[PDB]
Amino acid sequence: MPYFLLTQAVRTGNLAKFNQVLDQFGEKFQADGTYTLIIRLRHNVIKTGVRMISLSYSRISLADIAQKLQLDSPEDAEFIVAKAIRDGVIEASINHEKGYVQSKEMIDIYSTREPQLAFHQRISFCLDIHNMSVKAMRFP
Amino acid sequence: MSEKKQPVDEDNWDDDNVEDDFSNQLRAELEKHGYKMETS
Amino acid sequence: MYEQLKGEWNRKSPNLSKCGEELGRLKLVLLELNFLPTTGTKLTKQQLILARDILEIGAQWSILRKDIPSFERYMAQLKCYYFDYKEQLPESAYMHQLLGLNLLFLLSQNRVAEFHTELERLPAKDIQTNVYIKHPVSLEQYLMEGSYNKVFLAKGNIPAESYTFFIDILLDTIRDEIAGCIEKAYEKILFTEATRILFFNTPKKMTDYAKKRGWVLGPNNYYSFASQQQKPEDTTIPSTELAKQVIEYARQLEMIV
Amino acid sequence: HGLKGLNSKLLDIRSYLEKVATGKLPINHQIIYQLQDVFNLLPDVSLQEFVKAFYLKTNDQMVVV
Repeated sequence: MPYFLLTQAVRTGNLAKFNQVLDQFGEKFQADGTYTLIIRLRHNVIKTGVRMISLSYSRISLADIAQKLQLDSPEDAEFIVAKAIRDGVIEASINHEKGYVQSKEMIDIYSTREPQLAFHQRISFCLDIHNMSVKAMRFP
Repeated sequence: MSEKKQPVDEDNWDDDNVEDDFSNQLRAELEKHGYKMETS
Repeated sequence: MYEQLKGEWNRKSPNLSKCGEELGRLKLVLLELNFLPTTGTKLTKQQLILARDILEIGAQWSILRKDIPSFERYMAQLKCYYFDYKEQLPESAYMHQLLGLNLLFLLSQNRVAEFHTELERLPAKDIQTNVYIKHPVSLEQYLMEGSYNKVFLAKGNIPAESYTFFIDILLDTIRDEIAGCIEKAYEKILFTEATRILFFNTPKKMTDYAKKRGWVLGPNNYYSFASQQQKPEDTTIPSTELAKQVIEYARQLEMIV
Repeated sequence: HGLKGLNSKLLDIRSYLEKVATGKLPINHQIIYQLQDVFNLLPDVSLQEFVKAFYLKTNDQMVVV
């Protein structure tokens, strides 16, 4: 029930409501041993929004991603578009001719050797069960 | 480090894309589940 | 016994054989009773109360002379005496900004892993009071989202003495990855985007970027160079070793296990 | 037993080819260009589109295994 409210305010843009609940239910949060969320959760309040947009829009302007995030202005837009790539959020690149943020699509997972990399562990796993079976069988 | 540098100026756990996907028709499909094999 | 306690205490400390005499005082400190458990005779911690204070000013001597490997040597021995194994520790007032000196030493050197493992030990000390820790964690709450040179707009709030030696490293550790990110997909910008937004309309900051980095301002632009590759592939380099896996597959499957 | 046959035919053919190069053999318009046509085939295995023949077909046979 306190953990109930904690995750809904991430998706919504209201933070004073989040700071209300943290002030309301901090004693349960401090009983859980999760003191250090708030020093790094306000981080992810605007990171959840920018990944949701970058997953939505394939080629987004800087001049539009701000005003949707109640962020007032096309500079406060790419005040969230230079560590998220460094943190591993979005593939997208930015040209200083248009200021537009466009990402691409992954196709070569079956076209290039992704599957047989993953299979070699699982081939080796299934033969171990056959080896654990026969070695542990004939005790009568 | 590196200010992202700029010039210009309830409780719906993917049960929300379930529940905001869900608001005007089926409540007489909650025990309306069984009346259909003499006519139809 | 209390060798030159407050001789060159406040005004200056130009003396160089004082430090060996101060180390000569520190010869006595580790040789009175002990240091490692410091179990009995609580009065033998009372010079260790002042053995904290003489290394505090020894760290103030190291920040006077800009000695980074000593400043961690003092602070670790202090913190392990703030973690004396008999932790009774009567409260000295110079602890809370000394850790703030440690917390700003460590934040400016990309020790963000060392940051968030430091805060585990002081739950209400670091937040509810202690502006010398409240300011570097409000720095870090600024250092989450988009406030890293808004930090420089909040530069003029130092509660202690100047703190210049580690906001200069904070000047250093920001402006160089600034230069690293403009080498990346931020392709090219004119001189005035380096002026208003980096900061500081033109000092020898233009000498900073033209000499530490390239980016020579020619005709009205900072110019990027080639930062691409060729991407070759063979995919039959594995054809020697993928055959090694297939021979191994029929190896164990045929052997009498 | 296959590739042993491959190595056996190459040690024989260079023994013929070292003799006809220098000193003594008839250099005739037999094999020396009919064997030149053997070099003409020599598929260029690791090139542009053949990579998409091993990564679209070997991983088919990996799933069945």
